[PDB]
Amino acid sequence: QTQQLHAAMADTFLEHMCRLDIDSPPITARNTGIICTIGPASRSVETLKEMIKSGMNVARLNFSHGTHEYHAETIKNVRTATESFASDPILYRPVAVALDTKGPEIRTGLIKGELKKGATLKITLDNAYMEKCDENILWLDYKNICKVVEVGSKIYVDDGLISLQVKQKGADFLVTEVENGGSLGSKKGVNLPGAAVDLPAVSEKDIQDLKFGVEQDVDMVFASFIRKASDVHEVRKVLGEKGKNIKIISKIENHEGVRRFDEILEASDGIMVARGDLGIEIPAEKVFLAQKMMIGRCNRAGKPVICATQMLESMIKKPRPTRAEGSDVANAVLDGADCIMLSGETAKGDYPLEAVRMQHLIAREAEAAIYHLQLFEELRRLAPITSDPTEATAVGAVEASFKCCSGAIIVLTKSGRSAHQVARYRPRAPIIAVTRNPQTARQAHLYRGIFPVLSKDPVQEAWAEDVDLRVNFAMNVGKARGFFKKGDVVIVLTGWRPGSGFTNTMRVVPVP
Amino acid sequence: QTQQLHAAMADTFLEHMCRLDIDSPPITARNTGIICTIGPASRSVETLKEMIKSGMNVARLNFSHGTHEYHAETIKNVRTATESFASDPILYRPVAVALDTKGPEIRTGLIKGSGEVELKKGATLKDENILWLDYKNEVGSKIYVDDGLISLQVKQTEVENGGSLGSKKGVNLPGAAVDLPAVSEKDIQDLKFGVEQDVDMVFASFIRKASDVHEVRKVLGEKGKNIKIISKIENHEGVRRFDEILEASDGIMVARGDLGIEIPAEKVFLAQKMMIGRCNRAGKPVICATQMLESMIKKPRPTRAEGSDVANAVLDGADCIMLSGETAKGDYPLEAVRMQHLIAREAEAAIYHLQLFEELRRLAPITSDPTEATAVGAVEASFKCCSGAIIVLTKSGRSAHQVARYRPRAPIIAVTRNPQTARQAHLYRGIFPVLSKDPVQEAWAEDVDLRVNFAMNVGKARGFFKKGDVVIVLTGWRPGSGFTNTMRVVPVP
Amino acid sequence: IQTQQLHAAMADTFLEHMCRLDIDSPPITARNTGIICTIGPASRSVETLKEMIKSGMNVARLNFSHGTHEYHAETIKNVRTATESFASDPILYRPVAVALDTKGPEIRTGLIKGSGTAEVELKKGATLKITLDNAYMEKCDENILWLDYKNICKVVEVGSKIYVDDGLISLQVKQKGADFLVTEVENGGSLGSKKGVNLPGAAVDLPAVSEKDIQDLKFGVEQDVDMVFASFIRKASDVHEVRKVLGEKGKNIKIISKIENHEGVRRFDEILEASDGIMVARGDLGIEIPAEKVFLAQKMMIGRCNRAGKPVICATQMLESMIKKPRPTRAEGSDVANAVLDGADCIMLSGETAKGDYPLEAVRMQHLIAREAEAAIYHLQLFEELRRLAPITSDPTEATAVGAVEASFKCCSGAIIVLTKSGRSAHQVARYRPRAPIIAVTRNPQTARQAHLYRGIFPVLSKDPVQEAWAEDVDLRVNFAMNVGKARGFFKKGDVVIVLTGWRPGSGFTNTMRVVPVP
Amino acid sequence: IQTQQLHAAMADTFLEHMCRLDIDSPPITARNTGIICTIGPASRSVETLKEMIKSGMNVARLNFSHGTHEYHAETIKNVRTATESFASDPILYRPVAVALDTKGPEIRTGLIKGSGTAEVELKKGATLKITLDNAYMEKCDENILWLDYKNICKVVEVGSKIYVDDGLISLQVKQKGADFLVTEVENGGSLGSKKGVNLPGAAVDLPAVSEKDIQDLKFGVEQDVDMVFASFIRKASDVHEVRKVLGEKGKNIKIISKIENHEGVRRFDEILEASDGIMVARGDLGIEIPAEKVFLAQKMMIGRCNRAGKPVICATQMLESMIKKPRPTRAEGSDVANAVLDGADCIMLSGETAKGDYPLEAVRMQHLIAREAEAAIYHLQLFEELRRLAPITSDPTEATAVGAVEASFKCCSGAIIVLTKSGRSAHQVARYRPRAPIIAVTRNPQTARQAHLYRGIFPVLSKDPVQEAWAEDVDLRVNFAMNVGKARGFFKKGDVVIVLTGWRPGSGFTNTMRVVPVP
Ligand SMILES: [Mg+2]
Ligand SMILES: [Mg+2]
Ligand SMILES: [Mg+2]
Ligand SMILES: [Mg+2]
Ligand SMILES: [Mg+2]
Repeated sequence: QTQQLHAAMADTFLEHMCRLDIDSPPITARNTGIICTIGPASRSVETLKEMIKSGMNVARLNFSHGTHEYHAETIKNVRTATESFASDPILYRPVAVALDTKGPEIRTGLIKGELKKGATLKITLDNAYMEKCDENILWLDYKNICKVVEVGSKIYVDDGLISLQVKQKGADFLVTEVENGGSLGSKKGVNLPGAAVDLPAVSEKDIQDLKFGVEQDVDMVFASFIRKASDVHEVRKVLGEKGKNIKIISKIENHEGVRRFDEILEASDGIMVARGDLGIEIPAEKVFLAQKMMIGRCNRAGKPVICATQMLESMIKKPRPTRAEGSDVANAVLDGADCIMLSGETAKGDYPLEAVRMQHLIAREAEAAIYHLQLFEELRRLAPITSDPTEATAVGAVEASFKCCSGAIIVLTKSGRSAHQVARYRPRAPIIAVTRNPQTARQAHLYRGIFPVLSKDPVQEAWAEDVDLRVNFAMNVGKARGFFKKGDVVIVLTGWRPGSGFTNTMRVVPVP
Repeated sequence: QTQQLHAAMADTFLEHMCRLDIDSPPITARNTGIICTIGPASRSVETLKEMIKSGMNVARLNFSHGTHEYHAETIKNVRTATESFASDPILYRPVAVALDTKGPEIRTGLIKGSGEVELKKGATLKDENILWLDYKNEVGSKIYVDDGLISLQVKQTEVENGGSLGSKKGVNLPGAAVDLPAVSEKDIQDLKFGVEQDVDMVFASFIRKASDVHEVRKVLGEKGKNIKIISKIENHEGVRRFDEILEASDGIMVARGDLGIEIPAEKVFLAQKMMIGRCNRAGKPVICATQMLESMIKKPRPTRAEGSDVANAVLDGADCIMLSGETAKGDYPLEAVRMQHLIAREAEAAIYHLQLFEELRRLAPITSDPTEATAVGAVEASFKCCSGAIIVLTKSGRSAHQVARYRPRAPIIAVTRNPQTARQAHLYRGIFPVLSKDPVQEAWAEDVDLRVNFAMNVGKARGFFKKGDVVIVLTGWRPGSGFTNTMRVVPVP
Repeated sequence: IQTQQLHAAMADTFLEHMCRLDIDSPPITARNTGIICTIGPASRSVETLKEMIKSGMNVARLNFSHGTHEYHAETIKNVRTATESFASDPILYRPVAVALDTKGPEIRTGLIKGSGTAEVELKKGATLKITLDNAYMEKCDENILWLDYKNICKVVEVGSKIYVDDGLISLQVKQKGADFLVTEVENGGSLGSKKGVNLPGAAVDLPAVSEKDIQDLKFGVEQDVDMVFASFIRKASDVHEVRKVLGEKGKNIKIISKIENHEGVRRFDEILEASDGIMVARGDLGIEIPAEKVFLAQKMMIGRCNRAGKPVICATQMLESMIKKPRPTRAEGSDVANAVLDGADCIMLSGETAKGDYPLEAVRMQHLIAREAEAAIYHLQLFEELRRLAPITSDPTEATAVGAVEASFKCCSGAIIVLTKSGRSAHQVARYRPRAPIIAVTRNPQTARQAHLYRGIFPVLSKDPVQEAWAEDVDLRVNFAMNVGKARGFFKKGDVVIVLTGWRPGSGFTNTMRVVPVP
Repeated sequence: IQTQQLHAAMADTFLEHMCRLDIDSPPITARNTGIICTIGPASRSVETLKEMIKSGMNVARLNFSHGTHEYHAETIKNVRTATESFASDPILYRPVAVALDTKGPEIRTGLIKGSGTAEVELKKGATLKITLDNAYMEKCDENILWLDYKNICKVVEVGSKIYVDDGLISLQVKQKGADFLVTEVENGGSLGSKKGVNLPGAAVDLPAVSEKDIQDLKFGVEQDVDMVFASFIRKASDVHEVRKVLGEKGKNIKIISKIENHEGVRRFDEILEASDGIMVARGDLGIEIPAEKVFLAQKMMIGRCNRAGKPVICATQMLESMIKKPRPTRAEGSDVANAVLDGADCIMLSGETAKGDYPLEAVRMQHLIAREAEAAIYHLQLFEELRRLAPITSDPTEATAVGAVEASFKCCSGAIIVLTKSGRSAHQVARYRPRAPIIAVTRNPQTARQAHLYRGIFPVLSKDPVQEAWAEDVDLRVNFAMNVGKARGFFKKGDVVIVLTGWRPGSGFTNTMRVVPVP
């Protein structure tokens, strides 16, 4: 009559559905990470504090817009708000900082320093009109556009609002017919579905933004418009040695990214289902197919996946989501998404706090509604037989956690790897990852179920006593957070020697 | 490389997900019914005609608003639009008419006799201080006003969420076992009006117990005994007593609008999947309703969440999906219908039929009913040969419904001479009803043949299959069987 | 419930299915696994053959690695005399198939003191001589053993092991002459006439089809046998050679390849693809390969035959102790039941009926065990796996067949009635392994006899004249099946059965499935 | 992938798992199924028992039907002399359990011509007089048979069937006297001394514990036996009486209930709850109930024992023909393999080792078959179903045990090493049926011997002194287990093993799993 445990015992998925119970309350622990895009509505320290309290785990900075000065101040405010809670190591929550690249974006020029259906529109590459745009002349930044489009090509403007069809293709210009009508502003996004755009994966702009991210000690990079594995390698190369620990999340936003997903996933640390641009590049009715394919393959490969964009779109103006938006968040969790994201809802909307609180509430309910019986069985069957002791330890810990309905899986980890390997098998119980590495604690939010706790206690002289100290630290946090209490059973993962790579010990212990 | 047939062969659901292919186009036939609420934006004959072309199968009239004259004119326009195609039974599409009752609604009064006060959080409400309600019959309980806009807690009330309060607004009592009658005097008038207007189904609002369903059915009387009663589950009590409600009903609507105010909004998806699962298990139609494409009221394209919501409702197992404001008052009713059509077809191909068909059979009883065995045998044959359609001759629809309960991939072309049977068939996933108007032939074998060839001609014209394809045909074995018990696997002539 | 292990049938796991098996849950009347009996001195008379048919014999096996053509002709006449003794009642008449077991590249001994039934008792440590002198081919005794492998001394050496009669007696070559061998008995035992000799690891060079086999195979065609059990099939080319000898008139004779050695197991897939069926010939197999590996080969071959939809026979030593005892051992009871649970279409008796003291009891015991084991099958998993492992088809009869089996499970039908001329339609139903018996109505006598090769097919031979109105001819044959099922106790009026028929006269057009209450 | 049927292990269906079984895929060295051998004249000497231990014997089963306690004490001493002959090498020492079979409500005949090993040949149709006159208790012959059930003339009539020696000989009462019966032997056979007598359908009211059993059981406690095989257990109260006779001094002796008649099968659930394990005693069972139903009772009982996590023994006539022949029949090879596939913890040999001509060959054959069948288990389905049928628990050892088995599958572990005092921790691992052997390290000699009751448990008895530092004591026992599988060929460097220990010295708190590469 708890955590949908009655539905958990069903021998079929259909009966599992039939047993879902609105009167079965979920656990306190929320496993799905919440990523919030920071903007004018959420930039202040005071609002950022409320965002952390409401459930924000990752702050997303969109380098689509804004100077390095602007984003540096945003990062300072995020850390000021985050460290405001540092006086309580028990209740302190690490907050990651993510850098979303601009990438190969196509943007229009400045209007004069209403498009109508059927009219003719010239697309100019001459910079003398880079700010002199009007209903008859439109300047764009893609200099080699005439080489990659034809008279049959479609051109979309302003997040798919305006549709254009090339009617005559020149060498330095394009003539199009308006398939919309509508109102065009300045520096709007342009989409070229099906076209083989030859813009660099890492532009000159992308190079300094990524180097700025390395300088500012960001935790992850959301790389826009990844089209092939070599694109990912370029991003990782730009990050270099100093950036080698930054997680690379490839954003799949167009047809080519979907077709080359397998090679992209193998080269990346994770994936974002960037449904905003994806829904303009492919038919909107096919987006759920691409979303479920990518989440499935990420679960199968054991790499984090983010579901993004328009999840609670109506809350930009309203304090409540629609029923479809509630369903979308829950189904993304049921699909298997490690993280869910808010864009305009937190960047510019009128109710950023309510949007964060809503994603937290829905995620907790959906996590309990997961059919773990089938999921764990299928994840194990699709994962290979290994000789890695940590991998065998991880699956034994998850199986043990199901057998005793443990309150938590406690994992000591330096790099996060040991905890990621547990999360890959999707236990119902939260994974309390104890680390002294602040970046590991922040990066842990990318992975479903990992509740990172940052130990700041000095290293104890006896290593066995230092390990014990950190295990007891996890117990105290879990009890204070209400994840479990004394007498409950938890599973504890440690290694046989100091350092990374040696997690091989599972203990089933009552909580002291 | 079509209809996600690669994903269909996966040995696990996880691998089935991994194999979903945006470049795998679906079949032409769309199996999920589309229910459109008719209103000012969709009331004209010409608009209703275009909605039929765009995919509308059921016209829903919401009797929470409007006079009998207004709805009678709406019904007349629907029948005028529907009957435009009656001169060609091959291309004629039956369109059902549904009556959504007002039900036990609680409504406030008029603001100081007029037709707004601004309530402030923490204030007392018991004008801005005086609130009258029409519900004539504890502390800490929650009372919500105007589609959940204002929240109040009984203190001995205190405003929990403030807002601008109008006149005669709906009131919701979450968790309360309200004792209002299931059928009000207004509901009796509307239901008898529905009987006179020959409606096909009733969407009964705020059904709270099995006895509520029986009370509705009694009002429909003798002529209405064949009208399908769909119980709308909209509050906590309906969810808790769902099982007795389902067995007493002909179908279920997940009325997520009111449900999301009566129970925490983050719990609605649990109730939806529970109800669709139990309806799938019982073989009774289930409707997913409300705010599925809400943004399309003002925009020609839906949000990413709205596309997911429609697709996941089909994957859940919903027989029908519904549009309310999107078609009743929105600016893009045709685009909303067309979008539900497109998404449903893509989602229908993405169903994991291997597990679904296996689990539906394991959860269905061993029976001695020859038609139940015939239906499951026909669905198995349809999967084995990838048939273009399952053709079913039926008078009441029962034989076709029994096929639909086992959820074949192929469309079910149900041939009937009963117009009400054809219209009501839209409640069941996959049933494409066609109304034969040819006279009954003296030789019974030729009457069956006449109707089978009618189905062949319909499928060819609709693009469901062509000559040479393989279909399954369910008929009877003799004149006056009374039961469908004959399955034939035949090439299309 | 409380019948045909229907409680165990509803279990969500195979383990719980095991836990629910109930010795007090009686099976149905219908027995689905065919019983093949080897005919010999103990079972040759018309009167005994009549009782063998009554006790459950479906196929009579004649082993042509022993006996003359005249001798076997009289046996065939006796089998058909006994079979046609029941012809005066077409409702209760049971077709009985005749099987021809080839000699193949077998090494066979001679006659003990001029008789095929005599035996001598070999004792441990004694000396035995193997001679190739054809003067001793019928003068075998405790001191002299003649065999037919002329090049035997070229492939054996001193200390080598030679086994006789399915590995029963082991002999060690002690001296190697040019045309003879003298041996020592390592384990004692009692040796009969024309027994098999096994040389494991020896490169035996005998042809797959000998000159004797050509004569025997043509004799089977002349005598209108229903199937050929081809001994020691080692490769697909062996099967093709046999099929060529069978010619055009034998094109309808089912070719069952016997897998008896290492090569047959390793090349099983190409052998199965070329054959009509398979016999797990465990007698020779259990000495040619390690005895502890035979169950692996058996379950592999039964599994692959089930997967391909071709009949598979489990054979030899199933009830071996009943050659001398009226009740079997516990291992023998388990062996028969597990062969059925493995998925074997037919089970076989060799010495138990050919020469044993209790041939009727052995047939009855296989009948009793088979019926109990068939109810104990976990049909829920089996039908599910057969369908997932079977391809999507364009054959209307294949889709009709799988739909009929699903319907049979859904309504727990008393039978699936199938009208068929060649048997194919009934075979396609049997491949999906319904619990209900498949009553195959045919006017083709060979189709009726050959149907015993397929699990669950109860053949009935209609002798009524072909009716002019084809709809009335179909009804005539369907009602004939109703009459048989009622008389046999498979169902009664009010029960539900499934009926498979065609849309037109001829073979190949089964496409109509009806779920009908029994009239 | 070409070893231990790992290709078949990966199949998505049981049908495909069967299809992939490969006679050319060799199993691992470790054999998981325990082998129980009944000791008798053929296996009583110290020298023979030493060869039996090397061939694979894990448990010596003693039936005290003849001889004084002094005679049986010498048998026990001889077993332990043979067992301790290998003690000079703790690496290769194998613990050997001793089992005691109660007489129970058994009816037993007398001595053939004064000897326990003499036999007479009964012939079909002859007359055999059954007498209760004690002057013939040791004077049995082909014409006079004495048995110990004094009330036999009260419970049979003229025409009744009387079976002797597990149904081998059948007799029909032709005349009844006050204290004698004149019977006719229906089938002939060889009649030995002190054979069991079965009276199917007779209302025998004999006690669960006879007076002979009271003396023998306390003698067994004095002789430090490890387990008791209680005959003809019919209800839970029967088990309680056995445990009461064992008393406090015997409280650690495991009681294995033998199910041998209808009531034991029908009341199985209450018997299992009161017992430490179950023996499927198919000898008496196959004559008390219809022989065609025995496989149902066997698979039901093994399934329910697997579900409960209690040992189950499959017994009797598994290799019956090997009493006289050096090679088993094909049915006997199948029976042993299918008992392992069913899920039996132990398989047993009775006459094959007690009196047969080839006791060593019988032991080696059970070892060979068991190893092959263990690789052929469909672990994917078995582990899934064992977990689904086991409840969610709060016991840390249960969660640790299932996590260790899952880890053993994930890395294809060479072994699961378990430190245990009472055996419970190792028993809890065995309940989830890992493919890898369970090396249970104990200092308790009785725990080591009793561990043979559980599938997969390879017991090793540490005799090294207890170390002051507990971490060194755990290390000593863990690496001792390494050295054994190391030397036995169970694994080599690069393989992965799973190690189960506790957090401190004590009993009941096994909660630590370590995944370590083999040094
Ligand atoms: Mg960006
Ligand atoms: Mg984008
Ligand atoms: Mg409502
Ligand atoms: Mg042979
Ligand atoms: Mg016994």
